[PDB]
Amino acid sequence: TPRPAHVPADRVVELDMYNPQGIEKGYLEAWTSLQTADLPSMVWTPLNGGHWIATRGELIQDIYCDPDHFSSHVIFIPKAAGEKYAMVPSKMDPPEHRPYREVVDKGLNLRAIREREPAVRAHAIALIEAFADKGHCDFVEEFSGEFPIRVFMMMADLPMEDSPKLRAFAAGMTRPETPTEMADALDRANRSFFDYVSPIIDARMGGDDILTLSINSQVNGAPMEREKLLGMVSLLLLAGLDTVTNFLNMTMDYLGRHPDKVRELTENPTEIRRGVEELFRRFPLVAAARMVAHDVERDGVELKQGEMVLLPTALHGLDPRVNADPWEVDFQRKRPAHSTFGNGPHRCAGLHLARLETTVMLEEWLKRIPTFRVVPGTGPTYHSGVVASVDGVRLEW
Ligand code: HEM
Repeated sequence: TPRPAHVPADRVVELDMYNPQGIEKGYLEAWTSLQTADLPSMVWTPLNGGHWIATRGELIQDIYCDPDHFSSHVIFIPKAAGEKYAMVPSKMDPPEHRPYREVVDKGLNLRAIREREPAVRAHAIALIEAFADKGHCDFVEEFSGEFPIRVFMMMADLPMEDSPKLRAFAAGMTRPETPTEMADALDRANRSFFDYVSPIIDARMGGDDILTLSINSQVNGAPMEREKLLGMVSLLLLAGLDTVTNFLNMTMDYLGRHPDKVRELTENPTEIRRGVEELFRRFPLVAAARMVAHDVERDGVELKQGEMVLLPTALHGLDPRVNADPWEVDFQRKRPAHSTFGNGPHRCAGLHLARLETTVMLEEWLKRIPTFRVVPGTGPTYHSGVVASVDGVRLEW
């Protein structure tokens, strides 16, 4: 197989990150296939312009916490997919990353998410009781595709029905359509909503929100640049609307096929909050990438500057080398080491909102629907990429 000289032959697998083999059997089961086999902790693929793939769990944590040799200047695959139009501070490296994260953390820290807790759970309550009487529901189109969106719009703009039609912008950045066309499709997918957020940063540059608190924030005694200010507000809409609607689908479907696990939470309701990150360990969906900065040797192979390394976070929480029996959900597990929210300086700034949205879901779904099941003979349709999409969850009770 055509490949550079510094990569061996036993470390080569044909794997498209946007369409892996066995994706129809499960996004989690498809990516864990590289662990059940006998492959080193680091593997390489010729698809999408060629890039490395970290497979072992403890190696993914080591790459995230090493920004000196793994730069964030390129986070998407293929290599030249997210150029010119860059998101902030996802595509930044320290010490440049430090001041711009303080802007996103100004409104997304724990205290700011906690002051909205009674309002967030109000959405879950008003959304569940609209179908709790009918005994069934299309969970993807009556909650998971509504509850997280309505929460973030209440914090930001309230465009009603016109942003959910535009929420496909995030679908264009994590599942575009040859590396040349992937970049050109992501190019227009990035600028079409880069122009949509432009009339929002200027009309809100005075005062009085969650995006306004970020635009009016200063950096070293001066506001942010239009390219670096539009990229920050655009990143908040991306992860805030796409990386959470997909998590609720694959979790409630798992709980619908495990009548004992849901009974464990109904008996002890305090185990929900105390075991929230156990769901994040079992169900990770993000697969971020990094560009190697300097020539480094990790896992017995040398990585040359300019290459891309993929970090599928699904191979950290589901790694049997770190978590004993990674398939079973142990709410009482002591040390559930995961990388669902990433690691290092690029930690999920909205992990507390994710932890709060999932707790107010389970606490209000089980208080009204204790027993529930998935519709028999049905299942989701899994689509991979930078952020796993997945669709098709139907519940009965
Ligand atoms: C709900 C489940 C979510 C998951 C599983 C998730 C996952 C991730 C992951 C894996 C990263 C690391 C990216 C990288 O290393 O390049 C990340 C970064 C980030 N996420 Fe999320 N995300 C979620 C929701 C959110 C929400 C609701 C927000 C709200 C704005 C958000 C804001 C961010 C930001 C700002 C970063 C970049 C942090 C930095 O550059 O230092 N995320 N997320």
